[PDB]
Amino acid sequence: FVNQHLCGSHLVEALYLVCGERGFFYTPK
Amino acid sequence: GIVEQCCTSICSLYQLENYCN
Repeated sequence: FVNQHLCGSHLVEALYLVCGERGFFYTPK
Repeated sequence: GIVEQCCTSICSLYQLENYCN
């Protein structure tokens, strides 16, 4: 699921799955 | 940044992990 176009909520969801308990930052520029 | 460049190009795990805390 990581090796593809990840737009909008798709990216947030991949960050969420990848980062697990670390969490992540989502910064659209 | 990733938000733009992982949507216009395909993403990778290298890139995603760079945005984990």
